[PDB]
Amino acid sequence: DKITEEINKAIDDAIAAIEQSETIDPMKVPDHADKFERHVGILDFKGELAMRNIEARGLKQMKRQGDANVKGEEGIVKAHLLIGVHDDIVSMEYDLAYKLGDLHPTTHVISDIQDFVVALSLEIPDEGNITMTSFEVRQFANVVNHIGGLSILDPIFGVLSDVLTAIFQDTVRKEMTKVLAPAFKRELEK
Amino acid sequence: DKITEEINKAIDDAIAAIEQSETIDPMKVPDHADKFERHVGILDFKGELAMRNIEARGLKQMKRQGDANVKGEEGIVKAHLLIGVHDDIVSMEYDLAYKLGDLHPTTHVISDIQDFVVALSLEIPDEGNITMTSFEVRQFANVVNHIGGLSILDPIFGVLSDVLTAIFQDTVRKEMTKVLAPAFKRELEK
Repeated sequence: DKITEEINKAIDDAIAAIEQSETIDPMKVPDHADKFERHVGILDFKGELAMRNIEARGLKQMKRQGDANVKGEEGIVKAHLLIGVHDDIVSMEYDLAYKLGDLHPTTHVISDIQDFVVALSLEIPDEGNITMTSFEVRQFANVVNHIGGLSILDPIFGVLSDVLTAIFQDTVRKEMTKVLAPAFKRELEK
Repeated sequence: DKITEEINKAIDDAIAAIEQSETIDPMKVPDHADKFERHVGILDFKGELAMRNIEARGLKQMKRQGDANVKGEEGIVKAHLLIGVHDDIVSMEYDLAYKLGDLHPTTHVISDIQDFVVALSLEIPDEGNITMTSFEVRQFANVVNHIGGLSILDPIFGVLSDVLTAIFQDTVRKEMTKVLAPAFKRELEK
């Protein structure tokens, strides 16, 4: 209970420190190119896309999703925690170029990452270096792709949207993990 | 986008209708007993437990996590939705009897289900009747078990907590889906 309290405090303080530094909102994400192919009822959509100027906004709203899950295990405390965003979606903004045959338009897009959650684990020996032991951005359960000037009924939208989501689940999630993990680790492990 | 706003609104209306239902909050969960075995190390824990008077609270705070994820595919509008709880946890209370050796205490516990979320899918033909084509209570990302009278440092805590968490992931999730899924289906399908 006192231990739960102080772990909660370590986490909140680390969150505050990270939010304070800026660095994290907006967060830059490296460009990413990908190739797509889908057959959709007598129609074929095969081509290529490029995302540039990708920025994640909203992590300034990060907050603990509740008490730490804590168990004393043989003279070492083990804690597991959720940090999500609170007062927003996490918003991804970027320029999109794609190619389909002779068409190669560009537009801008906002992608909504719903229920962004970081799961992290800690360890505390009776003395006494708090060690962060795992850090992961959970799988995005729902991503909404607002592709500038593209109607959602346009058969190509569904193709582009599904590809962008897969890219977010794979490429972008792992990049966000690579940025967030050392930041929390330096704050916690002090 | 109007189609999205329409789908959002149907979801918002169904949530409101379901939130007033009763049997939703508090929701009863059938009694459950489990014979468990956990290996921690050197020590080894075989035993049994029984949960009774299980009640889930907080579902009256259900709310969409953002826009419906919407796209047209082959003349069908397809929508994917995330519904969580806003300004609350989902909290489970219950009586707990457990047995380890002829240790056989009884107590009461509060379990915190963090980031409780339901994901659902809809299809909307212009033909055409709206069907809910999927519904899932997502894996709980973190559960905090507050077991009356029992210290987080007590070696028996970690064991019961882990067993209770597995029961939540399996039995409790299934039981909540049993209540929620046909309630949403009924609302959304007329």
